[PDB]
Amino acid sequence: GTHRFVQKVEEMVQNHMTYSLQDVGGDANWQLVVEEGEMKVYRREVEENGIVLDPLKATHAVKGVTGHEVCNYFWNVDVRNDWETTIENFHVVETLADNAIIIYQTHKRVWPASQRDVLYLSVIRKIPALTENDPETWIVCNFSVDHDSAPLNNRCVRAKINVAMICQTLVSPPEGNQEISRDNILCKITYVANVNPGGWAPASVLRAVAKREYPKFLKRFTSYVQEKTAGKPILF
Ligand SMILES: CCCCCCCCCCCCCCC(=O)N[C@@H](CO)C[C@@H](O)c1ccccc1
Repeated sequence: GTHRFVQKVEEMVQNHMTYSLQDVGGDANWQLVVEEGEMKVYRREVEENGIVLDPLKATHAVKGVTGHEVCNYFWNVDVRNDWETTIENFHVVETLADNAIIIYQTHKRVWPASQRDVLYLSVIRKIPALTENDPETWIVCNFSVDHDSAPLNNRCVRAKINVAMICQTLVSPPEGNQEISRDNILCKITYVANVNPGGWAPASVLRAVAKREYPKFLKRFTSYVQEKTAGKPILF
């Protein structure tokens, strides 16, 4: 694209493709904090200046949906209020391109602390596969940016985020005369969130809230995509 954030977008996407896809199950810096079905949520305990920064990584596998579909739903602001439960208000600050926008939103007070807001560029991209034997990758990157129309608030502490939802479709076509159905596709998801709360709060509580809220979102959101796509032609 030609918008002013193209280089930053490419950098963020590249960093996610190399660092975020790395296997974390046998990485002792990480702890498996939540497991349920195909869902696993891991976190790395990190603080700077007493502020909790814990990188979060979740993996999931969702039957019957494609990575394109999952990423479309996650990115599309027109369905945001259908699945998101942690937001108070949001609006689009600017539209940069057909696949890239800047969003301002305030969050419900889930932490024992002041309300947080956030101002982020949200971009959906396809990373082509090197071979037809591999899956294409779809990724939505949400990362903080500044904008003149959304300066610091008087009432809210400005959090900073670097989040990616990265998805690949696996297909297992049926053995004979049948056409591929949704019974034959599975979406592998890696979701990474690095959130800087923008000020101090008790780590024990922030960690409990993350352990509760991320798996709640992932189940609700993935269920939503399953419901909304059920019975429709497959969007690879
Ligand atoms: C950033 C403000 C922090 C206040 C909220 C505390 C963390 C609560 C856990 C929320 C988990 C659900 C995340 C769904 C999620 O990814 N939400 C999208 C769409 O609203 C924006 C996003 O990429 C984001 C991620 C993490 C935190 C905030 C926003």
